[PDB]
Amino acid sequence: MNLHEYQAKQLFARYGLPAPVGYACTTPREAEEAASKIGAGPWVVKCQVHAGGRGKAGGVKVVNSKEDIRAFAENWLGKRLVTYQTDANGQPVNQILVEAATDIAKELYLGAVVDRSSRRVVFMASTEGGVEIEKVAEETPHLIHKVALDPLTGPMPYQGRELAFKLGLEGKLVQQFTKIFMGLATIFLERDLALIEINPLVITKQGDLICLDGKLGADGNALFRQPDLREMRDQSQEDPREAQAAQWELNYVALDGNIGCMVNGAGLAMGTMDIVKLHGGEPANFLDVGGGATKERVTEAFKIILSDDKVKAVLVNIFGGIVRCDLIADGIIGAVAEVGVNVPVVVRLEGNNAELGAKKLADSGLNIIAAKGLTDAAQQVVAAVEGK
Amino acid sequence: MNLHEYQAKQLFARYGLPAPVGYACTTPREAEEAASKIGAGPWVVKCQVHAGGRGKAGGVKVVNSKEDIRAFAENWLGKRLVTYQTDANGQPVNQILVEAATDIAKELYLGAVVDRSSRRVVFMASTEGGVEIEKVAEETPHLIHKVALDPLTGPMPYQGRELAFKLGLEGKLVQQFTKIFMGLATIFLERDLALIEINPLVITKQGDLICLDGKLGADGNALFRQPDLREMRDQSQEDPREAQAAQWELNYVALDGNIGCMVNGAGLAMGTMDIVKLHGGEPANFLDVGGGATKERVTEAFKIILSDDKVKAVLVNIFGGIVRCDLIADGIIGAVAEVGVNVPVVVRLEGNNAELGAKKLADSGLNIIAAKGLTDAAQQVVAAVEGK
Amino acid sequence: SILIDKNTKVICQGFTGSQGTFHSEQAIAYGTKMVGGVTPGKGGTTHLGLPVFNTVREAVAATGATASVIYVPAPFCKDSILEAIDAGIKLIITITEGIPTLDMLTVKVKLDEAGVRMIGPNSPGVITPGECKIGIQPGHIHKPGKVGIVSRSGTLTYEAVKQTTDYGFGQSTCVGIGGDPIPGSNFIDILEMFEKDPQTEAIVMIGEIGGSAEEEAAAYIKEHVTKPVVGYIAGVTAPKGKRMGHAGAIIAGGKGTADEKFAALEAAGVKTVRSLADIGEALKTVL
Amino acid sequence: SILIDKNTKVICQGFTGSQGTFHSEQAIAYGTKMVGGVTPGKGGTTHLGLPVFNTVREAVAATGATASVIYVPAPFCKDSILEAIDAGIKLIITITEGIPTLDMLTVKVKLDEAGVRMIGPNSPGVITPGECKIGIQPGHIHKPGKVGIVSRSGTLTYEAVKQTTDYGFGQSTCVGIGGDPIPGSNFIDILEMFEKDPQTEAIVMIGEIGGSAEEEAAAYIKEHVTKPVVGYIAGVTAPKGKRMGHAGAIIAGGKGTADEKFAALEAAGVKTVRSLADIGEALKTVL
Ligand SMILES: CC(C)(COP(=O)(O)OP(=O)(O)OC[C@H]1O[C@@H](n2cnc3c(N)ncnc32)[C@H](O)[C@@H]1OP(=O)(O)O)[C@@H](O)C(=O)NCCC(=O)NCCS
Ligand SMILES: CC(C)(COP(=O)(O)OP(=O)(O)OC[C@H]1O[C@@H](n2cnc3c(N)ncnc32)[C@H](O)[C@@H]1OP(=O)(O)O)[C@@H](O)C(=O)NCCC(=O)NCCS
Repeated sequence: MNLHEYQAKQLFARYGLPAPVGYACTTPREAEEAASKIGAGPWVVKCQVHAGGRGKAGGVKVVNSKEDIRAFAENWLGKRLVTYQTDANGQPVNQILVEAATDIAKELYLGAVVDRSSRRVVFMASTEGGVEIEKVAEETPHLIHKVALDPLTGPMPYQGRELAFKLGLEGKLVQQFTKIFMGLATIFLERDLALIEINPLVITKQGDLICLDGKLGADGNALFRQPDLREMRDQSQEDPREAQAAQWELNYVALDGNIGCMVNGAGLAMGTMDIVKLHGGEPANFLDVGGGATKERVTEAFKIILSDDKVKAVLVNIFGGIVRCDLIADGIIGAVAEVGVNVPVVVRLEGNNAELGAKKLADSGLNIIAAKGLTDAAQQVVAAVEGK
Repeated sequence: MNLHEYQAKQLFARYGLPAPVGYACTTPREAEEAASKIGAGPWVVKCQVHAGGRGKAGGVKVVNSKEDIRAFAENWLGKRLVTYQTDANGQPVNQILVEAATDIAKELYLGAVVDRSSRRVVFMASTEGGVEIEKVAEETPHLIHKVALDPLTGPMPYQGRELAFKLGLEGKLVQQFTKIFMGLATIFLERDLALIEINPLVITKQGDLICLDGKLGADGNALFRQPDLREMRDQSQEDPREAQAAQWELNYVALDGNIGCMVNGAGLAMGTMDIVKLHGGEPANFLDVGGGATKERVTEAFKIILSDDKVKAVLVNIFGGIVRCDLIADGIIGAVAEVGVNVPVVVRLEGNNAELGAKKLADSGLNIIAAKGLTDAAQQVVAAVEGK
Repeated sequence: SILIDKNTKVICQGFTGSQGTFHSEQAIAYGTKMVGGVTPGKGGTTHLGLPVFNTVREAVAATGATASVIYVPAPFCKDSILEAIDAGIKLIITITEGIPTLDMLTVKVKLDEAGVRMIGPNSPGVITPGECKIGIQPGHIHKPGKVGIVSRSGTLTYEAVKQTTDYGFGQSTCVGIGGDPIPGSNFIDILEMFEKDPQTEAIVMIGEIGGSAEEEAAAYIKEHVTKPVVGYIAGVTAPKGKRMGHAGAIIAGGKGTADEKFAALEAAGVKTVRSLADIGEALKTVL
Repeated sequence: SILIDKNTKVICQGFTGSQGTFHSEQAIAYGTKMVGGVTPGKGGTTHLGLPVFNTVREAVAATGATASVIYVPAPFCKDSILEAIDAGIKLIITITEGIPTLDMLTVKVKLDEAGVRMIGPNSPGVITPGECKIGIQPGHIHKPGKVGIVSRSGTLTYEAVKQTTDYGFGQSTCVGIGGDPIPGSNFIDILEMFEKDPQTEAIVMIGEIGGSAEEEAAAYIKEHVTKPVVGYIAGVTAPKGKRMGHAGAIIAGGKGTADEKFAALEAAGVKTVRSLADIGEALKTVL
């Protein structure tokens, strides 16, 4: 799960890492009042949304008057910010971070992720701050420096120094950088982060390192032991259907298309989406039933998939699971009736009572086709959205 | 460095481990007043000295009246407690720990040390609590259970459970034991301990685990990063000469004999002591000069070695070092004069200007013999204490 | 076959729990030599007619089991896995989903240093049709055969199982390496076992988006795998930077797309199939 | 000879510090191929005519050094040692005294897994007389020869050096494994190197109280060392449970006395000598 920039900075402060003086404000009045608590302008006002690219979307401004701060908060609070990293619906802005302006001398990049190839937390740094780090990796790989945290020893100062010297830092900036590495590495491990990105990690004109931005991602699998992080979840930043699906033990991810997909299995779900795509279809979503495709659960699945108006058909692909194919069919039938599923539904059942479940579907009289195999199921859902 | 039992228990409490309700008191008045803060007697009153065997020496009593607590504090405060683990001079009692009586159902042992053979922090537990753990290892090894902390993973609950089940604990005692293991293991690693011993780790009649005693030893090499532990050092518990020696970069350990030994090198010091012993002598001390045998340092060495009235001769064995043999001789000479060394001194110098240093010693006229080799040096110091 | 066979003695950690019970019943019905289970606190009892132990070491001393299947909730897995490694278990099949990536990061290092093989986590398990079933896969769709299957996905594996059983090829051993970002074993590890296994004549490798295990497996196959390999990668239509169900099904930093994996496999000579429904056909081709 | 020789290229960590400077001057005068040093913050300067680097990796890339001698204060050693291991250094000679036992516990595990050899800490160093000197030992008392010396003590080693030089045997290589409880290398590791070294004809093993490395070395010698070994253990008169200078010179739990070590060595066929002054005589005997 993602954290807001202001929350990332609070965490940094809690670990003695440096970030600008700032306040997260929920009302224009709070935002304007923060100006004086911060001091002499100008002030940086930033919409707090999980997505990046806020700057290019107008969500980050340097203003010099309390009236400008207020105008900005008024403009954004309760409005959705669309950036190149959100869908066209954007993310709601419920907090404006008002912080002190920072005199930037140089912009660096410092970040960390779990590198799956080397199976290590890898920190990476670059003199190329203020740029999409991927861009820099593409073009100037030789400018990206990395160190892998050794699980046996924990992060070591020499690794922080190594990056600091590759970045050509010198003097107090080396110790400051080392300190930042050790703290971010420590936070990474103690808080079970999946990702850290300080872009930019700034060298100020006054000669100090400061985290100008912060993007933290927590390992959701570890939230059971990160109570602080757990409370920081901002559900407004994501499609609310995902959390709805999750509390129903469904993994849902909204896509662009019009063919809803309800499948048990993440791999099967993606493969089903791909096969629908392969047969001229446009998957509207990823929905992995995982949990026992019970009647209640399948019903929720339909409710969630159908909350998207673009959905013109629903392909249900169930291979195995804990429920027998005929019980799954009874639930798909109950779901279609009780949800008032007004779209055609194509079902591919495999496992015990597969044909009997198919028969039950065919005999319900509801617009539910029991397909014969996967290719067939794909062609039929594809054909079922023709014209719609 | 060793901690007092009360300090060990404070640390345990700080880590959520269980210890009796108790107070460390420096005056009989405090000790008597602790009774009421603790509650209903009877109360356990324990002299706080680093050495064990306090029980058999009379330093641990279960009393049932405030007047008894006071009488006990009055008897011990400022008095030295001699146990089978101290020298005949004992250790000063400056604190009396007054704690609640504990209803003991069973006594167990839980402890940990750095095992040098397996190069791991090894925790060990036994149903044989209340006994010298060495005794149990000798006789009933099959009753001693061990687990080695994995440096890669840190202590794991299964290890705590493993010991708990080998101890035949069951039910809530298993979780409690596991919790105690995890906490003690954590303290061991975080505080850089060299040793933990809970003897006895008690199962109370009420069915709970409680640390009735606690013996913690800190790795002195790690005190630079254990500020809390550093402050807990009680210098009164050790021969004050050791700390004196240490601040002068000398490692001193008082022994029984009468031939003082001043050597540069721990190995050479022990070997020198052994050779003196081998030639009929009785080493009075271990004193490793280590630090540059300067005049000032050698002087301190003499002051420290000679503070023991039993010393009838001092063997100085210097092999190498940073100071030239003649400068060492000048310092031994200055030391002997300025300290008013009234005993014979035998010196064995090896290295640059060895013979010139010897000549300088022979020409000083002070009672300082420059020996020719080590065997000779030993025989001569041995011979120099004959009759004295 | 690889990893397990008719002689593999298996203990189950989390044996008395719902899934541990249910799936052990299935393994037991299949003929898997389950010899016992471990549930701290229930040692000395019997469950499914087998002894339950308080620790894996007691279980191993008592039964000689060399493999452990784990059905322990995520919060306790690292502990369970390290306990198994410590007790001498040589093969750990971890079914559990939700294990913190950092826990697996440490476990993977331990596994590799202790020389212990782990399949999973977040895995459907391992099955050598006709001989040994450890895991949650439905055993009736399998057929003792010659196709070795490795996959980051349970359900997709079943599809490949159905197909290879329907074309009569059958399966030598099916290995679900799981959908986590840091699995105990990767494609390369399993591919190497299939190459060295006489009974396996062809390999179906099933991957998906995220990480680079498939791309590395490709490079590995080109140079060290001589048997024919049919590949299928799910997620061509998955968005980037979004978890698609499996913790490991996420395209991080724009790297690890399905197309890149197909491409890397194709370039290594792997017979890739764009539709998961054509795995059997492609095997027929290369067989 | 073992460990080092005329061709060993050495860098010094803590190169610009007092001891690093002083002892590098000595190594340099002895002919040791010191090729550089590492002091974070002083990279790009020259000291003792050699390049100083900010990191060990820069130093290794620049000089090709395979050995590093460490003169870094105890608080930073673990970091220095892990940095050297990470930079590819294959031989680390750590002089530093005072390194927390727990730091060495972790370092020792890292050393063993990375296949990096470390002598020390709390060591006088290593010297192959006539070829290479790394450490603080006085080089003029040594003589290119046939006796390999391993010791937990610097000064005692010098005594053995004097004796073996005086009897004309000379030394192949002297290795101070150091006086810490968890050294990077123990007696067994060095003994094995001496047994396999043609130039070493006899071995002087010098131990002291504490731990059980000597007792294990005894068992090892009996079974795997064919060359003659002369042993000396200091501390017969040391009290129990008291640190005698070296952090590792402490008899813990009444185990590890000098007598037990003498006894264990004697029982393995090692020629033990009760007086440290008779090491040369005992070598003469077995030579
Ligand atoms: C592991 C998983 C199956 C557990 O679910 P579950 O059986 O309902 O959990 P339960 O609580 O009923 O049982 C777990 C048992 O583990 C036990 N347990 C806990 N810690 C343990 C340990 N260290 N060692 C052994 N057993 C342990 C518990 O005692 C419990 O048994 P009990 O009920 O007898 O006390 C579930 O958490 C999961 O990960 N599911 C996803 C599986 C998957 O989707 N795989 C991918 C292929 S598509
Ligand atoms: C290591 C030891 C010799 C250091 O003493 P020292 O040289 O006086 O210490 P100094 O502070 O002068 O020098 C240490 C240098 O290490 C450097 N240093 C610190 N951390 C470092 C690191 N990670 N990498 C490299 N160098 C580092 C410092 O920069 C300093 O050099 P500088 O003065 O140029 O800044 C001392 O702490 C010691 O352990 N002595 C006992 C040796 C012994 O008795 N051995 C046993 C055989 S009997």
